[PDB]
Amino acid sequence: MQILLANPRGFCAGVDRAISIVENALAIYGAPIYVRHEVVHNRYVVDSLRERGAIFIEQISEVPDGAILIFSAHGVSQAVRNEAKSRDLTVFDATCPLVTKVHMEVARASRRGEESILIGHAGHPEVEGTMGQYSNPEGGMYLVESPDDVWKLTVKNEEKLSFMTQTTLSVDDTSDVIDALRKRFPKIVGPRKDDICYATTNRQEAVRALAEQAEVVLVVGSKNSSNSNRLAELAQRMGKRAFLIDDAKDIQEEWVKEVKCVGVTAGASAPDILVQNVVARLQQLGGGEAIPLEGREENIVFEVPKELR
Ligand SMILES: C=C(C)CCOP(=O)(O)OP(=O)(O)O
Ligand code: SF4
Repeated sequence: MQILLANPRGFCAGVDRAISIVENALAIYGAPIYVRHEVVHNRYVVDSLRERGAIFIEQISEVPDGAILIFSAHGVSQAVRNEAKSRDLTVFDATCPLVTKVHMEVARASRRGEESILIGHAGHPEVEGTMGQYSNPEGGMYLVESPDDVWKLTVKNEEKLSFMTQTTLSVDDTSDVIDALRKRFPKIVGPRKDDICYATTNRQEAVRALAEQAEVVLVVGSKNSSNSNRLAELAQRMGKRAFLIDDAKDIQEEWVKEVKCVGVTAGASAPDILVQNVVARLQQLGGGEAIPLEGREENIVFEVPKELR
């Protein structure tokens, strides 16, 4: 059995920065350090941080007075940011710069009383934080997930309309939704394409190339990781068996029995050590040396705030 490794895969610049923010805060101020929601959607990463002294909570209420709080990489609504500022809490924002960029555009549209439409998945923290940057009752902030949602959306003034998107969506599906928005609201304005980040675009492109070579694709990443799910979904749509797994232990023999070529990739929040262990498991299951595919070079790095260096 041949083992192929997608490239790029794993940690993106935003994730690496968010994790370093928590680690450095812990090294500078010692434990405990409170973090609102998982800093990134990866069970292993979160566990490792708890070991170092981090405490993940869901609501600011859970955070004691005088404690250090860190916002997750997915970002937060203005309400949350205010709720933390109205408290005696020291805050460090690990929101990825690429998410913040979308945040700004929303707040901007909100100040100009112009309605905005976000393409994203309801309930995801990034969606909650981005929708949460709009607060002008004279305009509006609407969420759409598919062309169908677009087909039934009604706006106050489509003459002044703009759209934004979640950073981890399916490049293909988003394209379909944007096409619908333009046919519905011909005057709508937005980015040249979308707000899907380079890491998301690159990992989908890479898993596509992997899928055309492997019969089975294993995607390392947690169930709640939006970008990771998009990778498995893409593989599955190409007709290949694809599984989203947190670690080597989830691998079931039947998935790779008599399989000549298995591909492995990882979401933007999955550490390389998890991929290494998956490769080791595949090797005892008959796999040979893992062969890395040729791929897009990524060179962007996001530094932690100077205050935490
Ligand atoms: C911080 C963002 C947006 C993405 C990176 O990883 P994640 O796995 O942590 O979270 P999602 O893809 O679910 O957004
Ligand atoms: S996946 Fe994209 S937007 Fe989300 S943390 Fe990584 S680089 Fe930032």
